[PDB]
Parts: sequence; C-alpha cells; structure tokens
Amino acid sequence: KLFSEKRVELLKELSRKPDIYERLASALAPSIYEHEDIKKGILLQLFGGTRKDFSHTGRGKFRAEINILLCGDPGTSKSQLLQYVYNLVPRGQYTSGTAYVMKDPETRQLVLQTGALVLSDNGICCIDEFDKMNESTRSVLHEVMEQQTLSIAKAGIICQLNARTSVLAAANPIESQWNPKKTTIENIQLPHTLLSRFDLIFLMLDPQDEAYDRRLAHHLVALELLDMAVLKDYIAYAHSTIMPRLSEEASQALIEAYVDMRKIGAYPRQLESLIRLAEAHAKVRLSNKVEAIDVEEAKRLHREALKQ
Amino acid sequence: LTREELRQIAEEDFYEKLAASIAPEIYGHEDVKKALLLLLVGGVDQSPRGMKIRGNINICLMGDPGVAKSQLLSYIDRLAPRSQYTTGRGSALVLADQGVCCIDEFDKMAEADRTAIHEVMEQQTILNARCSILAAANPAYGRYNPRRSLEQNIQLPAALLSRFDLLWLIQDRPDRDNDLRLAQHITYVHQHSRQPPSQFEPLDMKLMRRYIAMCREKQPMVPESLADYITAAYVEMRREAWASKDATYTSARTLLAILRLSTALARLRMVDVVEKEDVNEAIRLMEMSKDSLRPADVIFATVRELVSGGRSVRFSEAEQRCVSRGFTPAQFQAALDEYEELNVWQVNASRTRITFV
Repeated sequence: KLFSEKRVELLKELSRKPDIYERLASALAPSIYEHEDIKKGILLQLFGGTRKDFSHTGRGKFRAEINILLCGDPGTSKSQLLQYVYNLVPRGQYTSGTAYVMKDPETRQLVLQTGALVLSDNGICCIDEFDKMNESTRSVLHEVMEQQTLSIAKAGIICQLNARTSVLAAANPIESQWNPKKTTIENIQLPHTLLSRFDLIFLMLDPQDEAYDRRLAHHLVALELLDMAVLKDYIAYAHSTIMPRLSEEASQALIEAYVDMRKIGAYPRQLESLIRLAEAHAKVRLSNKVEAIDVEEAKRLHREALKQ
Repeated sequence: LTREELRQIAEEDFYEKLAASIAPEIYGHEDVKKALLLLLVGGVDQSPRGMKIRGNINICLMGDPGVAKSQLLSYIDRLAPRSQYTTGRGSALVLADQGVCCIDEFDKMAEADRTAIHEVMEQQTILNARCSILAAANPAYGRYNPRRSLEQNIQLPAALLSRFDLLWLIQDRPDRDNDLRLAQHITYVHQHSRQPPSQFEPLDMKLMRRYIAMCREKQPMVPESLADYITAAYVEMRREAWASKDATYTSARTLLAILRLSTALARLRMVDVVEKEDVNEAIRLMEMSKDSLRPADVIFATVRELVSGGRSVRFSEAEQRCVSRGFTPAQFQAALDEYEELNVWQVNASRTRITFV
C-alpha cells in the first residue's frame, strides 16, 4: 500500500542477507558501543510477537508484546538509549519516576482523560528511574503488565481500558554500586512479581578493565544512514504483512528447554516469553514459520542474560 | 575592542591579572576566581552524531556563612552581561538564557524545585535554558563537619552534586597570620574605599566584559594528538576515585567537564587549537577542587635480567651488557664484590661463570 514494488524488492534483497540481523544490530544506536546483545533485544522488542485471539477457547487475550528491564548506574547509556528509542519509534512515550476524571463545565458531567500509558496504546512507553517510583503506581503496573487491560472503580466510575503497550524501564540499584551479592533483589530490592513479569532483564555494569576505559574514551573523543530510514518502513512492513506460526520441531525444542530450565532453579511465563522471542526472531528473518534457529537463538539470549 | 586595549590585556602573566581582576576586594581565593573566569568564558557546544553536548560550566560553592559568597555572587552578577541573581525562597532560568544564573541559599530550598533543576542541568532545556548555573550552599549545622560525609553536610543528592562540574569548599580555618592579613586588608578597604595596592591594577569591568565577549566568539578544535594523554589522565583520576570510597563518582561527566575546561582555556588564550597546557591547567584545577573537599643496584638489576631460567650466568655476557649500559669494568667489579659480600651468589675464580646462590 505505502510501499512501491522497488521498496519490497530492496527489503527482500536485504532480508536474503544472512547478516541482516547483526547488521541491523550495528545500525541501532551508532553512538552506543559494545552493547550488541542489548541492541538485539531492542530489535526483537520492536518486532515483538504476533497477536492471537483465544475467543473460541474461553481464555483471555494473551499478551503478545515484549517488555525489557534495564538496571545499572546512573549516567550510563540509559537516558540516551531511552531518548533514542522514544524519538525513533513512532507513538513512543517518555516518562520519569494514568487515567483521570475531569468535570465537563457544560453539562457538569464527569468525563475521563487518558494518561500517557493509554495514549501510547499500540506504542512503546519508556520509564527512567524505576526504583525511585512510588509503590502505588508500581502496584497498578501489575495489571497492565499482565492482562494489558486496566480497571478503575472509584466514586462510582467503573470502566475497563485497553493498554497494549511495551514497557522499557530503567532502574538504579539501591546501593548505587554493584555490591557483591547473589540475587538481583539484594542489589535493587524489587518484588518477585514485577521481576517475573519482565520478559528480559539486563544489567549495566561498568567493568574495572583498563582496555574498556580506553575504548570508551576513544569512542567519546571520536564521536549507517542508509539503515534506519529504511528500517522504519521495513519494521512497518514486517508488522503489517507477515505473522509467524509455531512448528513441531520448535515444539519439542521448547519442551526440552523448559524441562531443562526448571532444573536450574522457572515459571511458565518465561516459557511464554520464549515463545514470543521465537516469534520475534522469526519476524526478523521474514519467515512465516518458526524453526530451530529462532528457538536456539532465544534460548541462547535468555541463558546469556541469566549468566550475566 | 580596540586592539590596543586587547594588548593592554595581553601583558605578561595576563592570566593571573585577569583572575585577580575578578572581585579583587576579597583577598585570596584565586582558584575560585579562576573557576569563575572559566565559567564566564565557558566551553564549546557541539552536536555530534545525534546527541547534543554542553559547554556551559556550572559551579557549586559551599562554605560556612561569612566567607563572602554573597559578595562574590553580586560581583559576578554585575560583571556578567546576561546575569540573573535570585534567592531560594525568592524564586528566572529562561531570563538568563545564554548567560549566568546566580542563585544562593540552594540548600535552603524545597526538593520539588530541585527535581526540575535536574533537567535544566542535564539538557539546558525546560523552552531552552542554555545558562551557566552558579549555586551557593551552606552546611546544615552552620559549620562544615569533616567527620560527616560530603552529601550529609550538603543535604543534597549525589547526582545533583555530580551534575555540577566544579565543587569548591571554603572553610573558615582560624590562622593567626592569615587573620591579621585579612583584618589589615579589610581595614585598608574600609578607610581608603579602595582595594589594597596589589602588583597590578585590575582591569575595568567594561574591558573585561568585552574581552570575554570576544573570547567567546572563537570555537577551538581539539587535536587528536592530545587524546591519548587525556585518556591516560582520565584513567588515572578514575582509578584514584575508585580506590577512595569518599570521592565523587567519576563518570563520563568528569571527562566532559575537563574537556569543557580545556576548551574554555583555549578560548581564553585565543587559540583555535587546544594545547596540552590547557589540559594540564584543567587537571590542576580539578585536583585542587577535589582536594578542597648507586651503580651496584643498577649492575645487580642488569645481571638480574640475565636470570631468564638459569642459575648460572656467563661472566663475558654480563660484562659486555654492563659496559653497554655506560658503566666502566671497575664499577662492574666493585658491584660484583659488594653483592658478593652479601653472598647472593658465588663467582668462579676463572672469572668465567657465576653461580647464583
């Protein structure tokens, strides 16, 4: 519709390159250095999953959109990356650490106003300083993170709202320094529910390695165009046109992956997130079927995040 | 300007004269004067690869009451072309765009305004707020306690202090000779209605304003040769700050601050290329700001270099290597005898091999 035949041909030519995934990872945020896995996760979130309706099953509409949590020291690439995502992604939202009722001056009737979360429906909402936010708001987040809906019962006003949004949150550890400990709660002090709801959790640690400081300083003092402009339309085309579906080999692989993963401790929600990640990677290759490569890559990324 | 006036600025030690010309009525504190001069000059603004960097210099001065901070703020308000002087309760940021915002009693303000101050500090925007913030603070108890931590004595968040590129602490330390000197200078100022006679008479306010205006017009370019030295110095400073738990968090903001200081110094000296002298002066200023808060051995080492996996070393090889280092054979024999008395090794009488004990 919005693309000529030559644009579709160019998209197919780029997709036929096996290196398109890593090339696009290199294309995302050129000013950010040696965070390839984070860029991969951001790209997978941008692709997201595929929407499925379970009306015949009697089950509620399952979430099919990916959320990622980031934790680290302030002054790092959090704010710049969040601004980059907010500017690049259309309908993006930037917030710092909901719906409300307004009087109609004409009819004296109480009308409703939509917050940034509702206004960013089908978009991406990014939040800075997640730790420094009030517990009242984070309690509300459980509903939007899980059911993608929002219910209000106040002053006789009862309503339900659609909140199809992806949350990209940045948080600061309570010690303001990576104290040598075991669980992420021991450094960040977050409840198990919120952490379990996040599909991907990444930690930004400034290593005490001299060569890393040399590379950082050289990147700063020394501080592509063909990719992002085409990529916006490419992501739109992938979202509108293709949708992947699961296969039997991926079924067996995911079953074995789950039974192995629980031995490490694992909840079914991470299995749902793995299915979503496999769908996203299938969308990356513009493949209509989920194969072994998607499952292997998703499991590799999840295990790398857990190891880190 | 008239170029003759610029020459009248450009005598020997012109940097010292310019530094002393700012608030000469207050004796000493030349480092704070230099910091204010660099704030008046300011760094360079660039927007490379999609991100905007700041060149504005924001300085926070905290000290016990009675150290003449308010008079410094009034003087810098007078001297700056675009300057806005405001108090904590009495409040402006937009009005001081492309200028200096002088605010005092920063520690005596609610945190709600402090929260909005962070965005202005980080992005110079609110509308645009491209201004140099000069904040004044006081200790909570009226006296600075070195026993207590800096953040507790300032009762401000660590991030807010980090966003200030320069921190200067002034303590009213009682020294008899310094007290007498300050008293006599103050008496001369009172009686004569003029500053005490220094080595060089300070320049006029209009001349200094014009000179700052012209020096701001230039945009020096950082050479790539000095990058390696800057990287090494930043690594050393960050390692020192990592070893000390009470030091401020030296993130990339410190590197940005020292780069801004170097660019401001380059503008001050009227050169389109930043030299290593500017980097050295910036490092010295940052260090001062953070501080306010025998042939025998050589020959033994030379023969030690020939112990790469062997217990015995040939006499001829060691003799040749020691002479090549610039030592006569007499000194080689003297060193051999001296370390031989300690019985570190034994020499064969054939003077062909030495077995190291």
